[PDB]
Amino acid sequence: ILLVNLLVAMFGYTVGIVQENNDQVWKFQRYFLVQEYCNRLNIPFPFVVFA
Amino acid sequence: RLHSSNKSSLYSGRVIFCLDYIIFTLRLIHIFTVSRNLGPKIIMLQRMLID
Repeated sequence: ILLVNLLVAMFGYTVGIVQENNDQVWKFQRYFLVQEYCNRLNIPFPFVVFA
Repeated sequence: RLHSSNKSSLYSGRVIFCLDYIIFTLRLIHIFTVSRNLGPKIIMLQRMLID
């Protein structure tokens, strides 16, 4: 009871912190997947081994 | 514990050592208050006693 509902409170507060930043952190992380999928001359994946 | 040839005194000595082990192990919390990250949360833990 005590030690689990402490963890519930700490999760609730951390979500309360990082949410107004979390849209920024998501669209900052978006850079990395866009750069790993636009850098390579990519064909479909199964066939990639042929290239 | 030193009262040998008496099973009741020896067993009661071992029960006393077990409860004392509870105390010695719970002291480790207050040992580890010095971290940058464990520290504030151990401090936050002891503000919960009225709830």
